[PDB]
Amino acid sequence: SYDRAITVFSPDGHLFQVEYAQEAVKKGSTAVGVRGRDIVVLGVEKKSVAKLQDERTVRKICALDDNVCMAFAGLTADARIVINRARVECQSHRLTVEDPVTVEYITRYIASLKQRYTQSNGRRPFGISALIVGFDFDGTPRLYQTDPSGTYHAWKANAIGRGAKSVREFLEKNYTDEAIETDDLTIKLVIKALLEVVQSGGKNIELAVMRRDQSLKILNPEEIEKYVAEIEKEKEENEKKKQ
Amino acid sequence: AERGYSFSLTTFSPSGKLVQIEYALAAVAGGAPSVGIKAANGVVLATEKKQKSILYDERSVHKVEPITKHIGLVYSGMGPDYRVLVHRARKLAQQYYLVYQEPIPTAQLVQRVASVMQEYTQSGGVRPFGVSLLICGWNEGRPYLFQSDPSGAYFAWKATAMGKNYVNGKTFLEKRYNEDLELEDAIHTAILTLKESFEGQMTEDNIEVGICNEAGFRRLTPTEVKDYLAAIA
Amino acid sequence: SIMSYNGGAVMAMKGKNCVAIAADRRFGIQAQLVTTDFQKIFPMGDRLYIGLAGLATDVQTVAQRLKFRLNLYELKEGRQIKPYTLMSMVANLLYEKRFGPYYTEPVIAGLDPKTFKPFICSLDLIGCPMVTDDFVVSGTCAEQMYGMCESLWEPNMDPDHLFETISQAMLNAVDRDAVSGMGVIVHIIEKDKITTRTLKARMD
Amino acid sequence: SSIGTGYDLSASTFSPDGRVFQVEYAMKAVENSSTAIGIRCKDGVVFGVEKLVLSKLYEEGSNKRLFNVDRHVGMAVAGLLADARSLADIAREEASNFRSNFGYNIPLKHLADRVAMYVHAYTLYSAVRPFGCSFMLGSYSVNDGAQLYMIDPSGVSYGYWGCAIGKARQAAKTEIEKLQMKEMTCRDIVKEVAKIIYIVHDEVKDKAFELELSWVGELTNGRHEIVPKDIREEAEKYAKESLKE
Amino acid sequence: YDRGVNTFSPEGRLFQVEYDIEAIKLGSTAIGIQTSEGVCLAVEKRITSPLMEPSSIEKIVEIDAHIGCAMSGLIADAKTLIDKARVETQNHWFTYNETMTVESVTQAVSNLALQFGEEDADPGAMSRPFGVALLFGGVDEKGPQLFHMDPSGTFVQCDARAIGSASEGAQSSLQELYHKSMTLKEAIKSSLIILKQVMEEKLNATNIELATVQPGQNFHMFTKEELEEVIKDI
Amino acid sequence: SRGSSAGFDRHITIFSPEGRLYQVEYAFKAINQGGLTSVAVRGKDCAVIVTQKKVPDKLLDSSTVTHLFKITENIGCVMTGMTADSRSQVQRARYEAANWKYKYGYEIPVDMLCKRIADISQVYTQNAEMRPLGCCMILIGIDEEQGPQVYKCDPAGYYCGFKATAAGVKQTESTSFLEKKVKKKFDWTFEQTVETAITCLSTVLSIDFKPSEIEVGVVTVENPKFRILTEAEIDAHLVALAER
Amino acid sequence: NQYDNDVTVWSPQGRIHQIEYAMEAVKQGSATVGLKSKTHAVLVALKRAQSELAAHQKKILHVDNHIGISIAGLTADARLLCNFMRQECLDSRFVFDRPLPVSRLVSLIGSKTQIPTQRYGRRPYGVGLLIAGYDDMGPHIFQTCPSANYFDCRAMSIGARSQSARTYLERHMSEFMECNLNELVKHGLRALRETLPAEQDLTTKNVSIGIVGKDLEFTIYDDDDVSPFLEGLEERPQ
Amino acid sequence: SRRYDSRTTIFSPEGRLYQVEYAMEAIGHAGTCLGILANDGVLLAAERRNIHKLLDEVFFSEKIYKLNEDMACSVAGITSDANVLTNELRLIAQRYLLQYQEPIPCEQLVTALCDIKQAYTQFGGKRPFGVSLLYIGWDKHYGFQLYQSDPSGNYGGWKATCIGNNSAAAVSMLKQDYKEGEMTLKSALALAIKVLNKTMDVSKLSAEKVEIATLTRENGKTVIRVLKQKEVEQLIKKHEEEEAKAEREK
Ligand SMILES: [Mg+2]
Ligand SMILES: [Mg+2]
Ligand SMILES: [Mg+2]
Ligand SMILES: [Mg+2]
Ligand SMILES: [Mg+2]
Ligand SMILES: [Mg+2]
Ligand SMILES: [Mg+2]
Ligand SMILES: [Mg+2]
Ligand SMILES: [Mg+2]
Ligand SMILES: [Mg+2]
Repeated sequence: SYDRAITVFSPDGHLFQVEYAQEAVKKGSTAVGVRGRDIVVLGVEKKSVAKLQDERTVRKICALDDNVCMAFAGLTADARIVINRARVECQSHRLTVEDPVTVEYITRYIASLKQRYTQSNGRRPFGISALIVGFDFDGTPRLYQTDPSGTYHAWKANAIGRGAKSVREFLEKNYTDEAIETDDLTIKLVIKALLEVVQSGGKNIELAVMRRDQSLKILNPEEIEKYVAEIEKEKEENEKKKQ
Repeated sequence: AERGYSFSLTTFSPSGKLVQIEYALAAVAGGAPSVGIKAANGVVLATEKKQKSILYDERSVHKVEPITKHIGLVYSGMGPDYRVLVHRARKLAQQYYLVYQEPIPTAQLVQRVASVMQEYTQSGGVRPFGVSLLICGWNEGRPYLFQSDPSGAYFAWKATAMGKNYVNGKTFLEKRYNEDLELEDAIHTAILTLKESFEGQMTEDNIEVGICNEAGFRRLTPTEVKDYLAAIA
Repeated sequence: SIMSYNGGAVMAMKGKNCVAIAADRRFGIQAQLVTTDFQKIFPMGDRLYIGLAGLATDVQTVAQRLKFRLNLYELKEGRQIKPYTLMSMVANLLYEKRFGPYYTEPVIAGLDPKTFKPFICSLDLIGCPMVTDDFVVSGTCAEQMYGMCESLWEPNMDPDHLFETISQAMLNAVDRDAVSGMGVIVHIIEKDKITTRTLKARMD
Repeated sequence: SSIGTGYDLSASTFSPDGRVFQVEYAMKAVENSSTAIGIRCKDGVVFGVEKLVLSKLYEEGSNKRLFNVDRHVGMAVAGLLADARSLADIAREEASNFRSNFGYNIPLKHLADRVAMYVHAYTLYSAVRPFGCSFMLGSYSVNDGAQLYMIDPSGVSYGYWGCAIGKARQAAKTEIEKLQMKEMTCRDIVKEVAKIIYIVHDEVKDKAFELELSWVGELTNGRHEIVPKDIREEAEKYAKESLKE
Repeated sequence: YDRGVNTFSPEGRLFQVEYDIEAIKLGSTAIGIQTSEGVCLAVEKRITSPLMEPSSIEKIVEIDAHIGCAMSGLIADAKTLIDKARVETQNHWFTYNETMTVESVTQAVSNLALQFGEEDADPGAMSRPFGVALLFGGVDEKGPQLFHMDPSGTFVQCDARAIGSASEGAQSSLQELYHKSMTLKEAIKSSLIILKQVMEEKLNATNIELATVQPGQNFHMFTKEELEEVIKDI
Repeated sequence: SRGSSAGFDRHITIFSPEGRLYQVEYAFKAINQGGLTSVAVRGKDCAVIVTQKKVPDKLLDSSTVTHLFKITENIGCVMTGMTADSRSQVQRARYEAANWKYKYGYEIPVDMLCKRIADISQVYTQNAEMRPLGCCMILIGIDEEQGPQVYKCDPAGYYCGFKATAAGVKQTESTSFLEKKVKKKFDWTFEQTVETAITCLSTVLSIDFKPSEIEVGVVTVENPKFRILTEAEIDAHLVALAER
Repeated sequence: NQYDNDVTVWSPQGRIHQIEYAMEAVKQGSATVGLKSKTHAVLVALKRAQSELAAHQKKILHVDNHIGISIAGLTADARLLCNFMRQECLDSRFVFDRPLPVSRLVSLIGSKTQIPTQRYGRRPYGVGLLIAGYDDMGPHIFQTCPSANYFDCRAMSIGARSQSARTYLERHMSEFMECNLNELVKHGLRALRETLPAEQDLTTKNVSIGIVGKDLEFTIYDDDDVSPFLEGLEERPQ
Repeated sequence: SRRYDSRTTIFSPEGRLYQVEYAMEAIGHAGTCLGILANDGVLLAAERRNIHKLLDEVFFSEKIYKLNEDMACSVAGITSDANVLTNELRLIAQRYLLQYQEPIPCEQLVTALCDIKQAYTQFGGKRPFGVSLLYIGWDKHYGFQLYQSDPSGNYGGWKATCIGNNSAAAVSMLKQDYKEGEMTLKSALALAIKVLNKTMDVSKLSAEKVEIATLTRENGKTVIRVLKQKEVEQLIKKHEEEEAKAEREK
C-alpha cells in the first residue's frame, strides 16, 4: 500500500493540497442555496447546456436520503464518491440507530470524511464543496456547506464555485425576512442570484427544491422560463418603468 | 529487511506519451531480429541466435520455446525478461487446461500474457518488460500468429518481423512473400527474410527455428536446419 | 439426508442426432409440496441444457453462478461453449467447494455447437463427471430411473421415439418416488429445433 | 575520484563505476573509530580495545566494546556503538536459536556466516542503511580449536590469525606480524595485545584511554571471560614499560 | 526541497511540528482564565459573513460535564482531537466509575502528539500533525484547572492563557490583570475586555463564545442574553 | 540515443532513452572491483574451475579465503565480484538446490540451478527497490547423460552453458585465449583441461604463479563429487607445465 | 544538503546528520543533573515556564519503585520512552516478581531507540535521559541519547549550559560516594546552579529533585517540598 | 524512495490533476471514435488504426467490445489499458446479473467502472488508465443510451459525441447537423460516414479505415452487430454519390 504523506504543512503553516483542492472547487459551476421557512432552494449555475448532452446524466443536484439532499461544486468524479458515501451512511444510521438521519449529522459526516482525506497517507483531498439542504424533521429547515478543508457551517444562503464570491456579495444584499417571505419568492432569490452571474440563456440553469415534508422536486425547464419571465419582466417594472 | 515501491514507474508525459514503454520498445528494436509467417497450414518462427565466441554452447539455451503441446514462442529484446514471460505463459497455459480440459486457444493465451505485460506498466516499483513476443498456434483448424509488445497490446499477423532491421524485414515480406504459401515454402521465405540483415555466415547454429502446424508445435533440429540453409531442403 | 430434502429427479438421454432431458416439477420441503412449476433445467446456450437435481438452494445457486462463468467465457473466447467444456466448467465450480460442497448432482445434455455430436453426462456434488452414450440420472429415484432406462433405451432413436422413451422412463420412475413428481417436463434438442412439452402426469 | 552525484545516497544504487558509496561511507564511520585488535593464540583468541575516555564522569566499563555473544564466543567492535550492540543482539539470538534447533553450541564459522548475511542484507536497499561497524568473533573449543573471524559493513567475513579494525587498522597489523601467535599461548598474548595498543594509540590527538581485554581459550575452559584485573595490570605495566624504549 | 515528515532541522526540531505551530497563529484568538471559584473560556468566532449562522461556529465545546475546551487554528483538525477526548473521558468512567481529572484528559489527547509518519505505518495513520492549540478548562478533585496544549504534544497548566493570532498581545494583558485571588466574575470581564481589544471587529454578543465551569455548576455555555449582561459593562 | 539519459535511468533499474539499464551495467563493473579473474573449462570427461587466490596478508587463515563453493556434492561453483553478494548468492543456490531434491526426488541439474539463480537476479533488474548483485556465478558438475556441464549466470539475468569461459578483470582476455585453443583443441582430457585452464589464467595475468596463488575446483565423470585440489597437487600441475 | 534529511543516509564522513540534529534537541532542553553516592541515586533538574502565568514543565518522572528519570528534548518522545520503560518494568514484576535490573532496562532503551535510526522514513527519538535507579548492584545513574548510545555514569548532566554542571561534578566526584543524602543532593543543586545566568539562581518554583536509594523508593519533590534541600545552600557562587 | 515517486495522484497549484490531463493528450491522438443516438437504434464508428497489409486480424472488431448482452462499447487510447477496463466492465455486468437476475442498468455499469478510474486518481500512487470510452446499449429504463467516460473517472450520456483525433471538429459538426429528437439508425449512419470522412486524414474514407457497429431492439432480444465489408461501402458511396449531387444545387 502507498503510504506517502500527500497533504503536509508548509513553512508558514499552510496545507497546499487543501488550498489546491479549494482551487478546483473555484473552477466549478457556481451553485447557490437559500434557506426559507417552507421550502429551501438550490440552483446549479454554468450548466454548459451543450444540448448534444443529456440533462439527467449530469445534474449537479442530488438527494442523499428522504429528508436530505445536496449540491456541489468542483471535481465531478470526486463528488460522485462523496455523494454515494453519504447515501450509504444514511441507510446505515438507520440500522445502528432506528431513527433517521439528521440535518447536521450527515453534514458532519461528510466534513469528517473530507478532513480525514487531508491527513491520511496515500490520499489526495476531495476537490469539492457542498451545499447540503434539508428540514430538521420535527424542527426548522436547515442549510449547511462544506469545503475540502473538512470545515462546515450553517448558512442562511450561500454560493460556491465559479464567481461564488460575486453571487455571495450579491446574496448578502438581497436576503431579508421580506425578500422571499413565501415559497414563491424564496425560489426567486436563488433564480436572481444565479442569473446575477449566470450566462445568458436560462438554459444554463437547473434549479430545484424540497418541501418541509414532501419529496424532492427537480423543476422542469418550463416552470423555469415562467419564473424566468415573472422576473425577466419584473426586471423591467422597476428597471424599464423607473429608469 | 525490504519494503517496496508502491508508486508506478511509468507515467504519462505532457506529450501524452508513456516514456518507459517507448524506451522499452527501443530495447526491442535493438534486439536480434525475429520473423513469423502464417502459412495458412502452419506457422513458422525464426530468429538470429547470434552467440559471441564459439565458447558458447548454443544448445544449453533456446529462444524458440514451447508453451503448450500446440503453442510456441520467440522474442526480440531482453533475454531475461523473455524467460520470465515464458514461465508465466506456460503457467497460464496450465491454469486454463486444468479448468477447461481443452488446450488453451492461442488467442486466449496471448490475451492472458498481454495482460501481464500491461500489468508491468502500471504496478508500482517496476519497469515494463523490454521484450516483444511472437506467439504461434494451431487452435481449431486455423493457424495463428500474434505479437504483443511492452505496452501489453497485441496484434495478429499474417507475417512480420521485430528487432534490428524489422523495418526492412517487414517491407521485404510486405512483398517478398504472400498467403497460400505451403509449409516448407513459408520456412524458406522466413530464413531468407532473416538473412536480409543477418550479418555474417548464417549457419545452422547462428539460427533457430520452430514450426507450428495443425499437428503440434516443435523446434527444428540442427539437421533440418543445416538443410533448409543450403537454399532449399 | 440432505439430498432428498426437496426431492426431485432429472434425466438425460442420447438419440441419433438429437438429445433429450427431462425433470419433475415438484418443489417441496420434506412431505409438503410448495410449488408445481419449479424449474430444474436451465438453458446454457442453444442446443445445450443443464439439469440440476438435489437441494433447491444450490440448484438455483449452482445454476446462477455457472451462468456467470458461462457468459464471460463466451465474451472472452469468441465462441459458444462446447458441451465437453461446459462439463469441465461445472466440474471445476463444484470441486472448488470440495470440503463444503453444493448439494446437487448435475446432468448435461446437448449437441456440439459446430457438429452433430449428441452429448450427455452427469456429475458428483463435488464435480466428478460421467459421460455415457445412453442415459444419465440424478435425484431421489436414481434406482427407479435406472430400472426404466435399462429396459426402454434403444441405440438409435429419432426425436419422436426418444421423446416417447424418456417420457415413459420419467413418469413411471417418478411414480414410485414419493417426493418426485407433480408433473414432468421434457426437452428434445435437434440441430434445427427445440421441442418443449410438459407431460401429463399424476399430481400426488 | 570524487564520485557522488546522487550515486551515493542509496545502498540500492551502483555508482557509474560499480561501487556502493553508502557502504563505503559506513566503513569510514569505522575508520574513524578507536582501534580494536584480535589475535589467535595457540590455545584461544585474545581481544584488546583502545576504549577512549569520553569523559572522566563515565564509569570504567561504560561503553564496553567487547561482549559475550554466546558463552564460548566473544565479540570485539569498532564504529557506531549502537549499531554494534544490535549486531551483538542478533549474534546472540542467532547462537541461541541454533542451540534450540540443532542442539549444540554454534560453530564460530557458522555464527559468523549467519550474522554476516544479516549485515549484508542491509546493503541492498534504499529502505535501510548499512551498519556503520566492524567486529571480530573469537572462540575456543577442543574439537574446533581457536578461531578468529572479522565481518565488516559490506557483509564480508573471513578467518584470521590476527586482525585490527579502527583508527589504526594498518599500524596495528605491522605490529601483529612481529608476533608468531601460531606458537604463542594466550596467557602471554595479553601482554602483546596491550603492547600493540599503546604503540598504535596516539598520545597526542586522542586524550586519555582505557584498555579492554577479552579472554577465551584453554585457559578459560572454553568460556569467553573478561581478562582478570591481575593479568590486565601486568599487561598494562609491560605495555607502558616497553613503551619507554 | 522535499523531505520526510519526520525530519529534524539542524536546530533539533521537527519541521512539521514547527510549521503547524505557525498555522495556529492564523486561527482566531481564545482566552482561558482559572479562578478558585471556577474557570472560563472565551473565543472570537471571527464571522466572515452575515449569511453565515453565527451559531454554527463552535470554538468552545463540552468534553464532559466537568470539562470544557476551546480551540484555535485549523478547526477541521480539532474535530478529531475533541472526539478522542470525549471518548476517553467515557472509557475512564466506564472502567473506573469516577470522572477523569482535567490533567489526565489533556494528557490523553497529548499522546496523539507526534503520532504521524509515512513508512512503517498503518493505513489509518496520520500523515501530519494537527494544526491546533487547545485549552482544557474544568474542575476536579484538585479544584478548577486550565491546561494548554499545542501541536508539539507539550501541555501545561496556566492561571490564564491565550491562543490564536492575538495571543502575544492578549497574554500581555492577561499578565497585567491576573490576580491569584481574583474571581470568576472579574475573570470573565477581563477576558472580554482583552478579547474586545485584539479583535479586528467590534465585540458583539453574536461574535464571541463564553463558557464557565465552577466547583458547583457543570460546564455552561453562556447564552446570547448572558453575554449582553456581561458586555453591558464594556 | 548514443549514451543519452533521462530521469533516474542511472539510479534505478528503469529504461534509458536507448533502452538500456545502466544499473545493470554499473553492476558488471562492480564485478571487476574485486580485481580477480576466474576461468572454467569443460573437458570431455570433466569440468574445471580455476581462480586467483590473492592473499596479500599473512594474518588471514588462508584456509578461510576462497571463491570456490560446494553447492551440492555433485555441484561446485566459483564466484567472481563483490564478496558478500557472492556468499549470499551461494547460499541461495544451496537453498534452491536442497529444496529441489526434497520437492522433486532428484539432484538439481547444473542446467536448472543456473537458470534458477538467473531468474532470481532478473527481478532485481526489473524492480527498483533493490540493486542487482555485483557478482558472477559459474557452476559445474556432471549431468545424467549430458556428461560435464559448465554454466555461468549474469547480474543481469542471462545464463548459459559453455565449452569454457571466464569472469573478472581479464574475462575478455581470457575468452580470446580459450576460444583460440578450443579450435586447436587436442584431446580434451582431464590433464589438458586442467592444464589449459591454469595457463589461460597465468598468461592473461602473466604470472607463473606458485601453488598458493590459485585455487582449483574440479568435478569428474568418474568422481562426480566436487573436489577442491590441495595446494600440494596443484603444484603437481604447475611443475608439469614447466617441463617444456 | 543531500545528506541531511534521512537517517538512512551516511555522509561521506561516516556521520548521520539526522542523528546529530536530534542530539541538538537535548541541548535545547533545560539542564538536568544526576549523581549517586554509594547508597543513593539523585536526579536534579531545572524547570522552565513558557510565560509567567504558566506552570513549570515536568522534568522528572517515576518509572518504577526503584527507577525514575529526568528528561531533556521533545516532551512527546519522553512520554513514549517513559511508557516503554514503565511497561518493561511491569512485565518484569509480572513474570519474575522482582524489579527489572536497571542496567538491563537501559539495554532495552538502547535496542529500542536504535531501530528507527537505521530504517527509511523513521526518525531518531529526540530526547536525552538521565536515569536514576537502585538494584542489587546499588545506585546507578545512566544517560541515553538520541543515538541509541547510552552511558553508565558516576555523575552527569545534559541540557542547555550543562557543560558548567559537568565541570562542577568532575571536580567533586571523589566526594560523592561517601556523601550522605542531603550533601549529595546539594552537590546536585550546586552543579545545576552552574548552568544559570549569574543574575539568578535556584527557586523552589524552578527546581525538581528525584531520589532513590537503599533506604528509599524513587520519590519526587517539587515545590514547598524542595525547600528542605534549598536551605543550607551557600549563596556562594563558584 | 520519496525521491523517485512522481506523485501521480496529487493536486497542482491550479487545482488540477496533471496525470489525468496527460492521459487525455494520449487520447486525442488515438483512432477517432464516436456514437450517435437514434430512436430505433444507437451506433459506434471508429478509426480502425490497425490498418496495414500484413495483419491477419481475427476479431469481430478491433475497437468494438461486447460487454452486457444489451451493451457494447469502444475505446480511444492505450489498447492494453482498455482491455483491462473492459474485462472489468464485463465482470461488473455479471456480478449485477448474478445478484439481481436482470441485466444491469446501462448508466450503472458506467458509474461502476468510473468509480474505479476515479480511485486511481485519488490514491495509490499509480498512473491513471489512458482511456476514454463510448458506451451504447439498451435497458428497460432509458432504452437506447450512449455514454462517454474519461480517465478522470468522469462520464456523461450523449445523444451524440466523439472521442479521439479531432474530437473537436467532429463535435461541432454533429452539434449542428444532428436531428435532436428525429433520428433514425439510417439518418444516424448518415452523419457517421459524413463526419468520419471529415475528421480522418483519409481521402475517399476506405472501408477498412473504419469499423462500424450498431445496437438495436428486435422482438425482445437486443441485437449487436458490426457491418460487413460490403455493408460498409454502401454508406461510403452513398455519402459521396450524393455529395456531387449536393453541389448541383449551389
Ligand atoms: Mg453529456
Ligand atoms: Mg457561500
Ligand atoms: Mg531476438
Ligand atoms: Mg437451444
Ligand atoms: Mg410422487
Ligand atoms: Mg402426494
Ligand atoms: Mg555487500
Ligand atoms: Mg607486540
Ligand atoms: Mg581471550
Ligand atoms: Mg533497481
